[PDB]
Amino acid sequence: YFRDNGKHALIIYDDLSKQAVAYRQMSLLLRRPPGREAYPGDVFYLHSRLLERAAKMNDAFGGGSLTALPVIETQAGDVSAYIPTNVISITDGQIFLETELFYKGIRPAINVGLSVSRVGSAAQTRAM
Amino acid sequence: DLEETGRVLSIGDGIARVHGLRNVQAEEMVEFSSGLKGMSLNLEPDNVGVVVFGNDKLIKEGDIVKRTGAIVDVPVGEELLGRVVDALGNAIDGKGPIGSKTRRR
Amino acid sequence: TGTAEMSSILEERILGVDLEETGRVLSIGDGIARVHGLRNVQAEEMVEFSSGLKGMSLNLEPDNVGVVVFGNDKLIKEGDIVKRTGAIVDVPVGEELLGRVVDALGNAIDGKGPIGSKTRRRVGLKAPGIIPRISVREPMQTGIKAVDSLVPIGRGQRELIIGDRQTGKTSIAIDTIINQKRFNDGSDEKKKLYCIYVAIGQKRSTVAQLVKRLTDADAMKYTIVVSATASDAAPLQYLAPYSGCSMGEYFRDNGKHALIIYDDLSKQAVAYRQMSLLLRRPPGREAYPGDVFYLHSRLLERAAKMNDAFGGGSLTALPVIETQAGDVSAYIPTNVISITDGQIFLETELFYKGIRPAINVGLSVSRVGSAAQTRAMKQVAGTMKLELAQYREVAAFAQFGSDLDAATQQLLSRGVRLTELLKQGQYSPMAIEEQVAVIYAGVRGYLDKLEPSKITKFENAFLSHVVSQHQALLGTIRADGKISEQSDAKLKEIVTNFLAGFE
Amino acid sequence: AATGRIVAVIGAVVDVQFDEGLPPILNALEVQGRETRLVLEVAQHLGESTVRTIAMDGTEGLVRGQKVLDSGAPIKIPVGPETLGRIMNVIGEPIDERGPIKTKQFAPIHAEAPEFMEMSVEQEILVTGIKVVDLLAPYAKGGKIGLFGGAGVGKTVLIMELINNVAKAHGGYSVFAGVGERTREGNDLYHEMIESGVINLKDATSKVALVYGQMNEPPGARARVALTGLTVAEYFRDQEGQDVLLFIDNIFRFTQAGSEVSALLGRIPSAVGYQPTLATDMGTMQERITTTKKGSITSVQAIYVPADDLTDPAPATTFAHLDATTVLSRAIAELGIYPAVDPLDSTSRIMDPNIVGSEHYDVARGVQKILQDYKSLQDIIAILGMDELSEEDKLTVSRARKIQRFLSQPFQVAEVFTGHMGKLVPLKETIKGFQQILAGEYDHLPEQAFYMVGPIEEAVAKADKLAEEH
Amino acid sequence: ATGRIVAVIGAVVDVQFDEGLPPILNALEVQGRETRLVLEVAQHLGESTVRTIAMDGTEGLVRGQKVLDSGAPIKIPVGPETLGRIMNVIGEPIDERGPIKTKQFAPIHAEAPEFMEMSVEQEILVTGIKVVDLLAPYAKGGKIGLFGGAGVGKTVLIMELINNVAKAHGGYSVFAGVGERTREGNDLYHEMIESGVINLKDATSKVALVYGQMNEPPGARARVALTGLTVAEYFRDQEGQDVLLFIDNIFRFTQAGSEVSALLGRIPSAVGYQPTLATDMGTMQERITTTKKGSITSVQAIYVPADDLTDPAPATTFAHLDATTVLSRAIAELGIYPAVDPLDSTSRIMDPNIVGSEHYDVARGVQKILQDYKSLQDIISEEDKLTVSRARKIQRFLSQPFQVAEVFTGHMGKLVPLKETIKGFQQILAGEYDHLPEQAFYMVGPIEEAVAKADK
Amino acid sequence: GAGSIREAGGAFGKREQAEEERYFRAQSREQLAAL
Amino acid sequence: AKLVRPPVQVYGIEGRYATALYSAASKQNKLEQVEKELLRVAQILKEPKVAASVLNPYVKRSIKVKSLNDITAKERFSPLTTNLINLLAENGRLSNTQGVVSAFSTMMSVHRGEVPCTVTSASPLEEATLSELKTVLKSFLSQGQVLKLEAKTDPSILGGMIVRIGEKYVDMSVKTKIQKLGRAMRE
Ligand SMILES: Nc1ncnc2c1ncn2[C@@H]1O[C@H](COP(=O)(O)OP(=O)(O)OP(=O)(O)O)[C@@H](O)[C@H]1O
Ligand SMILES: Nc1ncnc2c1ncn2[C@@H]1O[C@H](COP(=O)(O)OP(=O)(O)O)[C@@H](O)[C@H]1O
Ligand SMILES: [Mg+2]
Ligand SMILES: [Mg+2]
Repeated sequence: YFRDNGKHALIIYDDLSKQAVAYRQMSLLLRRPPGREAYPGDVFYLHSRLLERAAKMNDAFGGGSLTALPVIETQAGDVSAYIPTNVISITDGQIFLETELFYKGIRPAINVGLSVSRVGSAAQTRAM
Repeated sequence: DLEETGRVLSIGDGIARVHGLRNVQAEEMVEFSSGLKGMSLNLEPDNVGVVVFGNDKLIKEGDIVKRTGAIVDVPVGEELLGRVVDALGNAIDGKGPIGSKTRRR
Repeated sequence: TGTAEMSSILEERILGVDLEETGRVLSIGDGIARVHGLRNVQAEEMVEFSSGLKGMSLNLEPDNVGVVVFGNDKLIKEGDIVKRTGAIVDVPVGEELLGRVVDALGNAIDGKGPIGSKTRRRVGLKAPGIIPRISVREPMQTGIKAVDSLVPIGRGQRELIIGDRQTGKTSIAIDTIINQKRFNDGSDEKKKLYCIYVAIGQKRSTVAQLVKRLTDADAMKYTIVVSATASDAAPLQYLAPYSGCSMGEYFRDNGKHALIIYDDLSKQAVAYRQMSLLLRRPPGREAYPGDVFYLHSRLLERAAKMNDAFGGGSLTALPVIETQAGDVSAYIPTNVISITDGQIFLETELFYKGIRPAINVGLSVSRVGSAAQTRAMKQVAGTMKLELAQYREVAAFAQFGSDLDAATQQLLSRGVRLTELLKQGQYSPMAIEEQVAVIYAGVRGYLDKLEPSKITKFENAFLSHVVSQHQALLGTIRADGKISEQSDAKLKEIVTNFLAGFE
Repeated sequence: AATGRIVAVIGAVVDVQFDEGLPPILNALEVQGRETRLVLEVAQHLGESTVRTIAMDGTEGLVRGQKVLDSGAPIKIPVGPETLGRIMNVIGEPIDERGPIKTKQFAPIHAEAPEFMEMSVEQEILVTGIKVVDLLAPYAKGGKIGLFGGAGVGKTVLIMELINNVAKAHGGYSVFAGVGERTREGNDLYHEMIESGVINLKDATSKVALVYGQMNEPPGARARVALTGLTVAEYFRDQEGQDVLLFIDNIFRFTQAGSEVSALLGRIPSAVGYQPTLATDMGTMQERITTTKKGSITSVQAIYVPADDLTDPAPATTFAHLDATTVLSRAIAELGIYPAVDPLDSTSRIMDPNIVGSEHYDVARGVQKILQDYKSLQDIIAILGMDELSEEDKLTVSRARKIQRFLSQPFQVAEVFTGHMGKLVPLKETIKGFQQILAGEYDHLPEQAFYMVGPIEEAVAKADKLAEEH
Repeated sequence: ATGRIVAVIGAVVDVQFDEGLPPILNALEVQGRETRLVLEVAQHLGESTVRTIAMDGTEGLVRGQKVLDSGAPIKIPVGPETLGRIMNVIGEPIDERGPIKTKQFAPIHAEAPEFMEMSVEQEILVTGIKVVDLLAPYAKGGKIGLFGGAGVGKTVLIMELINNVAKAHGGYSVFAGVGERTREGNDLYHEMIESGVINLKDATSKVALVYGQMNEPPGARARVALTGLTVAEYFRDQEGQDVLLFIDNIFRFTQAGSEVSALLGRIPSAVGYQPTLATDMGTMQERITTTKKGSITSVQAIYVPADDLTDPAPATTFAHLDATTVLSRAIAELGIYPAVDPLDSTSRIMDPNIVGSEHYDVARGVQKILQDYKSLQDIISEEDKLTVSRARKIQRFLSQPFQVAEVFTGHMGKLVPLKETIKGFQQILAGEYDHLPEQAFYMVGPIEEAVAKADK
Repeated sequence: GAGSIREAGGAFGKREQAEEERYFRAQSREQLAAL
Repeated sequence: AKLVRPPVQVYGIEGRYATALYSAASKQNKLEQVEKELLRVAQILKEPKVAASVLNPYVKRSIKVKSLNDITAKERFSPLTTNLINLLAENGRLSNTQGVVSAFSTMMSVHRGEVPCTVTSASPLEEATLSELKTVLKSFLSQGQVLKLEAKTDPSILGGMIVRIGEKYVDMSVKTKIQKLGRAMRE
């Protein structure tokens, strides 16, 4: 609604792993056949048709925007799991948080080695 | 009389699907026509799944399954001391039968 | 409920056609046709669809037939008519196929006309038993020094070329095919080897490049190429290895010797797994069917050495297997390693360390062994194998070897020299006597004083030398099959004088 | 034509029952009663006069009993010169808001692959201007290339750099197919091409056709958009003889799309959740992307590697369908080296001394050997430290680090990321530079002078400036 | 009873009968075929239909083809006439030497001996091999895992065990080639012919061969072990012998059972093995035991998948193994034959209450001195050179010349009794021969031959 | 398995990278002053 | 060949066999004869002796097929229903027989134009009001339609009437109105 009216909005999905779990429950109870880790076959579509709706519009359409900050919880740091890799392949970058960095005093525990912003300096102020 | 007796529909995977035994209880001991025994595991609207205590080679499709009316039980007592029995309480040491007066589920 | 309980069939039965030799497609999907009727069809029988496509009856069920389609699904619709052919699948065989590129059914795909063969052979015949065979006794020469010396192959063996992607497996197969030109040109008829290359699930461009490479080396006049490429139906990629095996069994049955390369069996197993999963057969480990080992084992047991009462012919098999990150404990690698008589193992680290062919000699094995060698290659390769085993034992001490005793340093030096001796260039197989001369120079100690980076150069120059001015000793070693004492002295003199005059 | 009714709707799978005239498999069906166009592609004949179909768009609002019309053919897209400068979707509709694509001919997106007699054995190097690619794994004119990489290693940047270099050094109707990738990236590529004159909005002399099915599309659209782009390129190759470039980003999505409908098409899963038909689907799609005797198609495909596996069935099945595979490593991207090409994992079929020459082959093999030796020496460095190696080992490590830095190259399309300016290095310049670093002609220059430069002259100049300032 | 094929899916055949449904495990004969096709009943599916696994290929089978019920499980010829012959899983000869003219046929499916037929105390099976009898002895009616494959003289040890059990005990042998390579089966047949263990001219053959080839369907490979076990069961229960039964390989028996269970649609268990893995292994192995008439001792070649000893197939096989003989190449490349690794070979009856105190103490001393010698070799003192000398002499004296090699090497073969082995190693450990040279013990029988070789 | 210590990114790969970077930054400072 | 689909649809084994019989009878336009014959065979098999004999799995299939042939020929049945029962006995779906009949029946119920009508009320309605109700509900249908009305009573709606005509549905119960007032006051 804000994106289409020239206004700018920000949305946080906290978190998408639990949405994937709920969708898996609905699908397994609808007797749709399970896939990897019992998740339905179209869980990637589930998250991509959602995360594609975050967009910056041009002037002819108002100039509004919608930023999306999806959240994903990994098990024991396994970034290679099904839903984590899906959402990583979808989004425009990741902010990786670590438990070792957290307990070593680095708070917020952002892993600057892995954390990437595919937009980068294109969306910064000149001083910054 | 399909209330105390049934006919084996299928046998395999250690399970016998039996047709009949309308008055059989869940977890009841049944006796096959070949001398083997089984336990009624799944009471279903149209059959009884029976866990066979023995080899499926001895049970054929169409065999008669009588019901013993007793939930699976074994002989107990002092009379078992010194005896070697199998899982069903039958003596396998050749010293004759077990003279037990009490059974226990 | 039920495949043949469709309302059309039931309505026709309620109303009150030949269902013996003819059937109707109940359903079609993903290359599987459920066909009504066909009550006289046999298991694994060929059938004809109305559009001209062929199929094979794999599932004979109480009310339908599961037919795998040799083509595209779009040409088959519900209600199409299926006819029996009355025969199990069979291919054409004979010497008429030498020089041709055919598909999994023996149909020419090179435009050079129809295969004018007269004999046909069933693709699913059983292998020879215990008695028709004899022990594998005569060398199958690959022309590669590492193979011919350390992993020898005999006529009748089944040696697996296994390794990760892009390691040099097809190159080993093609060098082996090119090598046999010296025997097929000559007059000795018991050394002639006819080759069959079965390509399963490859690009058509790859097979075109391979056929061009074999034509440039003049190796096509004795080679059959069976190609079931990646765009072919899974039934055709499943059937191509057996077509090639029947084409080679024609030679094995007539006192001749054939070599067959299945490149590769991983893709055939994948095609068979697809066909089985779509037929709703119970999947196992990695979704593979329960009889995939049976598949590859009944394919590979057909390579045999026959005794003299059955013609004395042979069929040698070189199956190829692609592992994923060196995982030989995967399902299909495990099966094929269990079936074969040894494996030539190729590595990526060896490849990029300059060792080409990247044959890992520690992991490679031949169970036939020295029985598949000549007396000269025996003489030199026993010593070479012992020395390379010692070098592999002490190799971890390298990069520190300068601070170790003289025995360790000598083991390291001899090992580096022999390792540099086993390198080879692509599409250039050597004769067995030149390999013997090179290994003789290597193991007798005429390379220890030389620098490693020079060894290759020596091995090249020396070779040219001994090919020009010492053809008599080469002919003697080749005709006698062994290094006689006179030949040993002549080799010693040649190598010491060349090294004395070498730069 | 034939008219049927929708009898089932589960997700993106629609079962349609026909009374008369069951349509063959692969036909396109039009759902009647919809404001936008919904095409259903027939996949299976279920018996009972019913077919199962995959929807090319969303299935929301579909009703059981809704009427469906048989087209009588597979999905047919406009082909011809008039597709150049336009963006079309999986079913051939223009999505750039510039009116209908008026061509004289339509082509079905499902066609047979070229025969064996139609193949061409000619191999000729296609110089790209990228040092690592030109040297260690050169591309071929009319060959299939393939770019492997995980998420965020540089597949998109590398494919845009290749677009820039080759497709501007080319005059032969390039084609780009966006398969299941980001829409922001598609807009960015469209406006880059409009700005750089490759697409011409007025004065229609553009030289690239665009086909886009992105992440928000259902699995059917993402599974057939690669075939739509392939069909445009096939028309350009066959119906004109032209030499064509085809850039597919990302082709993994194609395979992925299939998986997302497999269980709904009634198919027992295979390994890693993939369809049983992964290999044959990939083969029927990939065997059409090829150079024949009729014309040339140089294909550059980006291939996503899930979780950096490379043993996953999709990349592992794609490997055998290529002629020069370039593998992007995350470990090299973490070293700051870009492009992140893995020198010990990328392979070309024309890396043959009888094709490229003995000097190029020897330099490439020496680079790979010194990098493998560096890998081996890193363990001894880890245990002992760098101050305990024989001076020749230290020389090997130094030259290997210099070769690693010099393999990196600044891209024109990366000026926003890097800051540096782009370089386009010729083939012989690359060979000479690496030959000299291998021979030892720069053991005095520091290793940081070779990082992010063009030819070796720039390395010497950067070393001079570093010495001056530092 | 006559039925007709109603379904053919691979190696699974559904056969429908109209009267007298055959029990499970019965063999049925498919009619109208050039070669004998035998199906084995696995399940009763209902509606008078049974499901069966084929023992041969099913190509060319037609729905409706007649099938005869044999009335019993697969029956194989059993008797002394099977010795020296080769038969397949269904008992027909595959060596082209004519029919096997025994008087009786036995079904390959039989229950294990009852509880009151078991032997209540374990005895040793003396093989005449010094390293085996001393350090890792075999038990009568036990199972022995034979580790090590090609290049360590596995076939020579097999043939020597056959010869030695035939001489010392008068008990014949059966060899079951489960999943056998046809090339290696021909090789084994001819090595047995040359070494006299098989005799094609008179009735002095010592071993009977049963080959289930590697290119046969998984049912044949799952039942060939039972065929061999049935031959051995005849030799035990009808002639009171101490039979040897070789199973090569046992992992292939497990693999064939897993493939058969997967073909029948059963849900795989852990690592993909049949859910009935333990009970299949048990029903096979429990028939290998000592009864009151005789015994069957089984030597079984063990293959370990991925070198994982906790894999379900070895872990299930190891629950039945009474001993282990490890053939090492580090011992063969050292010069010792047989190449048994004396520190890795184990035995369960290596217990003072079973083999006695003297045997146990001699074996423990030998093993301790060999471990000490390994430790000392690691660091290459006062008496440690003496330990090195005694241990090298022990290593040499573990060697032995075999009779089945006399033709190839000339050296006479030695069948050392148990007492002579025990006392020879006891004397070497005490120090009675610390003056005799090192090579006076290499390739000799009893210690008297060592002193007679030291004289020279 | 060549280069697997650094490839595992453990406590030994990090110290290997630190050693290489220390040594070669010292060598780069030594090579730049002499240029 | 093209198959004639019944006006309503039934699924499963029974629905499939009923669709088959409906097509095969509408081709020969013999729908009412087979309707009465299916009622006859249903009344025949429902009799306990036959329902026990021919529903027995441990007696051979061919014997029960022969007995069904006997019982269908002896009672003067058309060839359509005759080979329909023969097909049911051959496939082994005899247990589904009644189901098939039921399915067929409801098909004919909508082929005659009979729409179900439920009129739930808190009390037994008045007969003249019931006639007026039937009259006005006639107007909810097209031509060739007839209400099959079953005015079951539920006293928990407290008044009014809940009418369902096929799938059309009016909820005039007073309890619905009171719940709407409650939701309106609370929201
Ligand atoms: N002995 C050699 N010397 C030099 N180069 C070689 C040698 N052998 C192979 N190569 C090269 O290594 C590359 C890969 O070899 P090849 O394709 O034959 O093996 P492959 O395992 O079958 O590959 P793929 O994974 O595509 O099936 C080829 O370019 C080949 O030219
Ligand atoms: N050639 C390059 N030079 C500098 N940075 C790069 C280069 N390639 C990639 N990157 C960085 O890595 C990020 C990922 O870019 P991208 O091409 O989208 O990778 P991929 O498509 O494989 O996920 C980029 O945003 C950029 O920050
Ligand atoms: Mg290859
Ligand atoms: Mg990308």
